Amino acid sequence: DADLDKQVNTAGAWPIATGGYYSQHNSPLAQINKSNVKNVKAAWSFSTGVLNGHEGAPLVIGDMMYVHSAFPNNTYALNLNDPGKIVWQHKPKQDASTKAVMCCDVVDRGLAYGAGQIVKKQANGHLLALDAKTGKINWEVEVCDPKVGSTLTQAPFVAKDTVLMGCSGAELGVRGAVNAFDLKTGELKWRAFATGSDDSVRLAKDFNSANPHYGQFGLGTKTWEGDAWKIGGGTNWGWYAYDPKLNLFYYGSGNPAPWNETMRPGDNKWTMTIWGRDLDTGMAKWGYQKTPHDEWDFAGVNQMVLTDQPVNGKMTPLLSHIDRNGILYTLNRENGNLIVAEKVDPAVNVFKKVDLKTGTPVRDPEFATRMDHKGTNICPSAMGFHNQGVDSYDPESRTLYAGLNHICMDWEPFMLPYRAGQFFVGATLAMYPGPNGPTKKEMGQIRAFDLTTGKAKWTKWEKFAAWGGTLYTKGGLVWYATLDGYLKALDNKDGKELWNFKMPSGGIGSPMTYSFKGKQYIGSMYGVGGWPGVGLVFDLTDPSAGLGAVGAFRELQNHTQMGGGLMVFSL
Amino acid sequence: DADLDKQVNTAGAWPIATGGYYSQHNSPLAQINKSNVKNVKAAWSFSTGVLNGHEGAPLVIGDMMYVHSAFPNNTYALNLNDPGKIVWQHKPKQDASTKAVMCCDVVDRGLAYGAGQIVKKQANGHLLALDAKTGKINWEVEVCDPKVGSTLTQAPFVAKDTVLMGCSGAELGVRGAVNAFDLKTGELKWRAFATGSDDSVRLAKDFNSANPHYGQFGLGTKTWEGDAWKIGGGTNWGWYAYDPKLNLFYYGSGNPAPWNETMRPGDNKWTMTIWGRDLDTGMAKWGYQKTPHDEWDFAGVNQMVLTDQPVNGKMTPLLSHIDRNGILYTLNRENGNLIVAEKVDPAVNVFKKVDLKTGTPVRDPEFATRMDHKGTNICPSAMGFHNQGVDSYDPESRTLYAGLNHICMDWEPFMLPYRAGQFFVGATLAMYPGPNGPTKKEMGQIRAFDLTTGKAKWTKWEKFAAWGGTLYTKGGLVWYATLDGYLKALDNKDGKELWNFKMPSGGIGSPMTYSFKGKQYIGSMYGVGGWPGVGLVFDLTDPSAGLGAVGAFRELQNHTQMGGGLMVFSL
Amino acid sequence: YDGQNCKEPGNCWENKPGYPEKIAGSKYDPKHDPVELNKQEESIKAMDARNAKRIANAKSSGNFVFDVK
Amino acid sequence: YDGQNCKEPGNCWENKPGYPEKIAGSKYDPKHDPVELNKQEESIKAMDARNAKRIANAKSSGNFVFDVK
Ligand SMILES: O=C(O)c1cc(C(=O)O)c2c(n1)C(=O)C(=O)c1cc(C(=O)O)[nH]c1-2
Ligand SMILES: O=C(O)c1cc(C(=O)O)c2c(n1)C(=O)C(=O)c1cc(C(=O)O)[nH]c1-2
Ligand SMILES: [Ca+2]
Ligand SMILES: [Ca+2]
Repeated sequence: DADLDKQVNTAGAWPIATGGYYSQHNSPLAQINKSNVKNVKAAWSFSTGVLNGHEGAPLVIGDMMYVHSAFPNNTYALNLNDPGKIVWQHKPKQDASTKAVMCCDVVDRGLAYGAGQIVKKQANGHLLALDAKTGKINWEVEVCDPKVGSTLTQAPFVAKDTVLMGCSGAELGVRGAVNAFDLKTGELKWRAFATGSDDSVRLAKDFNSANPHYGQFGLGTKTWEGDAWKIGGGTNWGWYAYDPKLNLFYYGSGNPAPWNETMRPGDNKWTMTIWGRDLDTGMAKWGYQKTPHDEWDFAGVNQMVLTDQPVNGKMTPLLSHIDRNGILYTLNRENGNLIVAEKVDPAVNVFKKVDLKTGTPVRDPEFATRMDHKGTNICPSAMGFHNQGVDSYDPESRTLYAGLNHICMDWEPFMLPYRAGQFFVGATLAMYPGPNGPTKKEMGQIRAFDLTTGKAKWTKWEKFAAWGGTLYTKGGLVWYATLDGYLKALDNKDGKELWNFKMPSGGIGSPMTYSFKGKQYIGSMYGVGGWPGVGLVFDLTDPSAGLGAVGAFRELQNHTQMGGGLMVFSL
Repeated sequence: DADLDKQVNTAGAWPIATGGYYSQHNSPLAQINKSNVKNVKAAWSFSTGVLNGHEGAPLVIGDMMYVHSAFPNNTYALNLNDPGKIVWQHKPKQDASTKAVMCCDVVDRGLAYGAGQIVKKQANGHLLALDAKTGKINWEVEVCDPKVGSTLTQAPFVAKDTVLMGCSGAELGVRGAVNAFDLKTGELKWRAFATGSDDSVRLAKDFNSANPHYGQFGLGTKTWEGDAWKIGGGTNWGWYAYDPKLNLFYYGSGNPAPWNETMRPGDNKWTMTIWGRDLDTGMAKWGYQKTPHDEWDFAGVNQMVLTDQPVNGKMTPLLSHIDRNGILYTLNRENGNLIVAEKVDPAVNVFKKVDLKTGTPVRDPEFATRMDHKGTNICPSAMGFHNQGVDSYDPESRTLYAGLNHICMDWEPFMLPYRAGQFFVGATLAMYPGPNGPTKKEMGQIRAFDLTTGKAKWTKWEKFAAWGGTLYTKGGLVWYATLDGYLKALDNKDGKELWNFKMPSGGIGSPMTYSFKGKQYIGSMYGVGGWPGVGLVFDLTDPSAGLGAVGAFRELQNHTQMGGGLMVFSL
Repeated sequence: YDGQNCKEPGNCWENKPGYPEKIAGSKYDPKHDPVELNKQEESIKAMDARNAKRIANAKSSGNFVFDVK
Repeated sequence: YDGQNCKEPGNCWENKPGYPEKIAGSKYDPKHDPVELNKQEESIKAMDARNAKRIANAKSSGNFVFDVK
């Protein structure tokens, strides 16, 4: 709304989790730069009093900061003039059983803001709007039902008078949908499902008119056998982007359910799809399915980054996105035209390549998955070569700094029944480091990319996956947190590490920045968890446990322990 | 043993929780001083992955640091060359029911060290010796039985080839005793009970020969009616001190049980007693009962500080101690002679004064407790004007910097039966700030004292109780953590605050210091809890809950939330 | 199955060698229970009704109450 | 009762005005059960025996085992 716009246009404020409507996750604040970053020190810190993974990052509205925890999803409001005083706090009362249907740790990716309200959700499915100054609950509505395996983890997204919110639960057969609510009253405006009838999916009359070969009408059911689409997944629990001029919001729908591909023949549209939908009606102008008939859990929910750059010398309105499947996509955000589809790392082998003309992955049967067969050395693994991390874009050098994962896998599915409220995975995996790390053990990378060509500029390897993402600040710095507990700052020119601080626990969110009384501050959550930390968090030791993540990250607990809080830095 | 002595004599090492055998909790490290403390910044941090109160402080042996958490009592070994790597760790498996019989949060006051081993206990009563380099368990024995309400929280104390360990549980009628174990094998050498026959209490033939009026033989039973001494409390869960030349160790025995004074007529010896015992035989050379027939839960377990100072011109081997009852005591540590017994604050009203000749408190009936009567405005409260905090002593100016509490109370007892494993308190309380705070709302003080006169030099007030204690370093600085989350440094000359840092959560331990590569570091645990934080930690709102502490500390949760970790600072 | 043989635009799925074109009646038949399949829709219907009541009650009363009935 | 009137050295307790010299038989009689009072001693006896076994086995075997039988 107008109020959110006011904050977005306030220098040093941070009212949106992804850094702005285009989700470039960057900042013009340049007080901290390459020459003085070595002098950055901790300013203050704040514990949430909660353990488990602490994803996302705090919001800063005016002189107030809002911090959020993992389940039970607590909110803490602080006035920057005195970080020692909790102005107001909201501590939800939720059934412990809520945690039992959360696939990948009891994480929360953050708060949103609009119309003078902090927009927050709870894992148990509630969405609330609280007065930003007093914490008073203006409205509280139900969005997801944990009894059928549906929960809330992603950050809400505010645009105009609308709050976009999507449920999680594809691992439990939840049929995905982006739900839209009135920012002032919490009333349901509409919801656009990821599978089913065109009416339920909300497709515009000219859906994909610019690219009919992507598929248009009737595919939400025709690319499934029978009613399998009813428990077909496609949940969107990642991030959104919005272009005010086009009045289009963008996001990616998740993986189809179950993981057992043999149980769901068909392209399974419209799961794993990049969308361009009208904000007012939710009607899709265009939709591109990145991974037809998923066989690897490449949940297509990753960040959408909108930029305006010259493509072969021609200024073009773009949307860029690095999918779990290891492909960096750049499309024209107005019509959905496919411009770039390149592998973020040569290890990607599920596809020989993505054909720009047919618009689909040229699949390599050797790395497919199927019943009564154990696929081996498949890259990327289900954790993807990119997950929930929020990356940053430098508008000057026109570079995206991507936090990647370098993890591959073995995979064999198996038959299982669907029972609402119970998990519906159907596959056993083994995950391990990809083949290209310097010592073949590295599972993380910070890799800079030109989004118009998909070509890398440089790479910095990390022992563990770069799960949280990166933040770019005009001083020429790439900030990011590591699973082993460090907040780091790199020279955006070559990836050279210029500064670091050992936080209490690994970070799984992306850094944010803001200004207060003439000083630039960098904030990062800490508290390891999420999918990578399930072994440590839930005391698991079986290598195949945690959907196969336990074995891959068995060494993480030798570098970090759980935590929950925020650390702020400045000069 | 000899190995411990080697570490004690190693500049920059910190092998003893209280700073050394005399427990002066100070350091000759002077790199950080009054002129440059303003430049101190966070060096690194480490989360324990546990919540609840984090008492004590880490140990530093050579280039290794050992960190400990609250229940389940985890141990983490880090080499200072790389704090990001956990060299070895020990994470105990204990029954969750253990927490149910712990009176005052599931806290742990620290590790000990001896014969190349980290000596650690667990709340469930186990005491272990782990190789300091590999973490291998050399021995593990049972010291306390939670089934009868006995648990372990205090730090073990190593002297020569002996490990001193005392069980907690007076609130559950546990009969206190200092248990002595062989440092190499864990074999029980002997145990000295706080009540009962002289044989069980272990009194030397010349016990109190220098002060027969203190009482001598047969009082362990004669000052009780019948067998009430069997469940008479007297647990020692505080700190110890040791004089190698005299081969005497010192400590204070706790409060008698139950809290209902009417249920246990008599002086209740030897609870609330300052002891001077031979280390090898455990036989008491002297014993001074500070609070005969306790009526306020003034558990006499506070820190014992050994110093050598001139008393009115004559050099004397001293022992100083600030009891829960609000009295600062200084005795001759060789023979037990009472030299000083002054109120640490004029608000103390349970006693008109302590008579130096009779050696007993001159009780004021107006502020006593008794059945069928509600005592009001009693100072100190059960939390005392001093609790488990470890204070520091500056050998140059000869000053003790005490972390005090300024809290008083209302109290009324009630009849109740004794059942092993069940609480045995028998009193309802209301606690609130003392009458002398600047705005009459302050509950904490850092007050400097001359131990030879008991007179104060200066006072710095704090909103909340100074629970953790203080550390004194040669640069002229008094370091301490606050319940609201700050680590602070004061000018030791006047108490002026020179530096502070907002840690993630309140601190309830005392700061420690060490040197690495010639650089001085200050370390402080963080994670609020203990008695003051029971309301926040256990979601209590009833003002009378938490033994009356909930009401008094109702505002704490508006300044801090739970946490668990360590923060290290340096220039 | 390389994804490049489409029966219709946007419908390029093919059964892998040795696997059926249709799984119903095959050894890979999921045999889903329609009752279970419809549970999400049923839940959403009831949930939407509860929210509508909350919205209506807040509008008419001027105060928002989650537990309104 | 100001604590200054001692019947013997180190034994200065006095009943407060209006309270009994002895609580046995009074309205403040705790009526503690003898067996219940001895539970701590019984526990320590058993515990000491378990530790003795661990210590003895460690000395003869050369390896420390907490659970020996
Ligand atoms: O299908 C779904 O609805 C769903 C939900 C979530 C979530 O909301 O945490 C994750 C995923 N899938 C899973 O694909 C995944 O890789 C993942 C990682 C994490 C995390 O926060 O570390 N959550 C999720
Ligand atoms: O009687 C006992 O054995 C006993 C044990 C403990 C403990 O070990 O935590 C406390 C106390 N009493 C109680 O008197 C007290 O003031 C207290 C405070 C705390 C703390 O850590 O904050 N523990 C204890
Ligand atoms: Ca998924
Ligand atoms: Ca006590």
